[PDB]
Amino acid sequence: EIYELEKLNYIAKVFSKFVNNNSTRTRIAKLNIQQKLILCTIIQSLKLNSDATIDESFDHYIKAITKTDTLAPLQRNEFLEICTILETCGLVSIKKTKCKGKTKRFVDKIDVDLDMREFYDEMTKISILKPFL
Amino acid sequence: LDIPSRDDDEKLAEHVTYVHMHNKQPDLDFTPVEPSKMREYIAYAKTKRPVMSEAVNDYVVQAYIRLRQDSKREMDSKFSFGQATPRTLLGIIRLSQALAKLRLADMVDIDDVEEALRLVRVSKESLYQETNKSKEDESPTTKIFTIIKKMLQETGKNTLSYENIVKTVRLRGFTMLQLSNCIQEYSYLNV
Amino acid sequence: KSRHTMSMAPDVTREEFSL
Amino acid sequence: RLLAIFQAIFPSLMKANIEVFQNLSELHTLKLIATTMNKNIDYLSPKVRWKVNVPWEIIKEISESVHFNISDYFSD
Amino acid sequence: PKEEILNFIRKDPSNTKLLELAETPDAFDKVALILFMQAIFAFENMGLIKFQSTKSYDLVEKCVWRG
Amino acid sequence: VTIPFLRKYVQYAKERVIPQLTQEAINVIVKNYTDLRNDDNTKKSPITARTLETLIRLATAHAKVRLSKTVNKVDAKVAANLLRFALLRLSLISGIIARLMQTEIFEEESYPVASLFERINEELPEEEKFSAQEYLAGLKIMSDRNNLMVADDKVWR
Amino acid sequence: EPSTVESTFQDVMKMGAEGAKYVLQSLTVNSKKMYKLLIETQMQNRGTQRTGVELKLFNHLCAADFIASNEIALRSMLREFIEHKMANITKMEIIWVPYTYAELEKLLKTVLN
Repeated sequence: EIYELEKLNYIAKVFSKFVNNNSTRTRIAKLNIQQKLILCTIIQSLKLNSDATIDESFDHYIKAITKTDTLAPLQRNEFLEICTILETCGLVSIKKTKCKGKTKRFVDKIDVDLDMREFYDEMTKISILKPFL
Repeated sequence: LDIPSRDDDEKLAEHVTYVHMHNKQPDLDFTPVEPSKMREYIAYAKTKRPVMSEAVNDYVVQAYIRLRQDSKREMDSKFSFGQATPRTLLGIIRLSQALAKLRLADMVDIDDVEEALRLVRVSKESLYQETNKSKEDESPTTKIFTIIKKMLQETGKNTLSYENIVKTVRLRGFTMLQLSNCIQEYSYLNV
Repeated sequence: KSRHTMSMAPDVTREEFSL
Repeated sequence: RLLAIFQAIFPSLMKANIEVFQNLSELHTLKLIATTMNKNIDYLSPKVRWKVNVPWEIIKEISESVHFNISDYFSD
Repeated sequence: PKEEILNFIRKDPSNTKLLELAETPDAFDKVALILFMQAIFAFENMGLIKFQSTKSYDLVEKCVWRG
Repeated sequence: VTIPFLRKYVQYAKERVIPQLTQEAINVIVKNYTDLRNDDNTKKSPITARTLETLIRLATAHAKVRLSKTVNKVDAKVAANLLRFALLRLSLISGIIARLMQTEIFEEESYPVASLFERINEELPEEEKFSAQEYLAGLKIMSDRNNLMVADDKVWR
Repeated sequence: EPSTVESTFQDVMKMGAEGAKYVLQSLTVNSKKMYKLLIETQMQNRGTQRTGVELKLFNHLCAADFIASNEIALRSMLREFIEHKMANITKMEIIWVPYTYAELEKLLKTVLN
């Protein structure tokens, strides 16, 4: 019915589409350049495999983007909205995990599913983000 | 830290065995000095007492400052050499003075103290990786972008009329077609 | 502290065991 | 452990344990040695701890009246 | 006694499945584990042994002592 | 079997003949020691370059015991074994097709038969690419094992 | 007496390796093959943790023989074992089967091959 709409070719295409956006549709999932930037920032914070909080990754974003002067960094609430977008497509998951500091404390531990190799393609094509790899 | 490599255990071992063959480590291009007359020249140098040059001071000073600041942001970090002291500065000066002795000259060179700095830093980062990288070579449009970023540091506007930008681009030498292409890309990139 | 753990045991099916 | 120290300091003389546990249940009804755990499953052997709920003066009293001395076992 | 364990298992030829069990070459330690896991089984409701840390059962404690 | 007389044998050598060194034994022992410091590292790392010094000493005394004016390569073999005593097809090409599927040179799971040819002869393997029908049979194994499929012959899904 | 009825209500560890033994008996051929590769590379070196494999080389293998397309699908077709606790993982990135060398090679010779 796609063949109809255009008035087994396209089935490999639709498989590469629906199964894993990582193939090509991740670029759609991270359409905005700030989305890709924040995603690579998460990947950078992954070097500190700790509670990838809003705060941890946010401060990491702040420092790494003061370093790489691509753009004035986003607001706290802005970073919240961006990561929520990233979660809507599901490319990166979050979980309100419990820490025991004061009471049962519920902070966003996130986990990214992407790999730097699947970042190799999707970043080396955009030489503007590459200043941050 | 002796990284167990292959070319070392090749060359070093070969050349020790070559010492067993030829009792002189000096190869085809080498001037080994017998320790007696070596000592003679060394003492002669020791009898010189050169003077500190006035120009290098600032540089020297600045070096210290650098060697200071990093140290703070490296205290708890990996290379835990903690809080380089004024004695480090004084030792650098002394090393420069001794190299000037090796020059047998009474004025320390900027290359002299630079070599001293090279000695003091080669002592560092000799722990792990021992490598770096470079990314900023290409810059065919990113350079324009950084110029724009300095301009934004000045005022910070995403205007729709570019007249100082095009002037500074022409001063930079980059053409106007590439500039307009990049402007297209960044407007589409939403900046 | 190499203790004999019940993992390293000859397991017996429920049928053989029951019978 | 209670049974251990008991059989220790009872003045081989006694090994029967019917009156012993009888009076143990008596105690636990008097809330002198209560259980941190629940009130119904204590009498199994699951995780269950027992603790005295009598202060030290009544201990002095019981010791002197029974003529056994206790100042020994406490040493500091 | 493995010799008596084979004396006793094959002492019942009348059963088929028990006979086929009787020729298993590693039957000694198997039946050992069987008898053990019946005995430690029936010796918990009797109070002697305690299955310390159920879901672990790697060690246990002997509650009673003679004394 | 003379036990004591050997003493007059020993000193004799150390004053009569000396196997200073031989370049072939060098070529042997240096690579031998590279294997040593590359292979047995995980044990205790006794790989200290000092050991190689002994690997000379030892062997060089051996040929003195041998009285041989030269340090034989098999003398070096005896040395390194004394030390060891003291110390103690379609798969790979499928992997290459895998790392070429890593990139988007196929742009797909599909790939032109032209890409097939470009990636059988132009690559490392020379003549390891079988006869036409034979490498097609290899590809058919890879199909029946669910590694590469066939459709729209000019490409292959 | 052997406490017949009383043996019934109570239960011990025999009453896991054999737990997964039936699971693998009901799976897909791709899962069968990937667990076959896992069990080879984890039984090569009781199946101890030293004998396992790293997920880097494991992905390298399951991509060389053309089984796994990437890491996400790999970990997906792995968690079906994990989501029933059918293989162990510690850290190297060791995925080690806590099931005995004997029982593992038994899986090989009986149910896998």
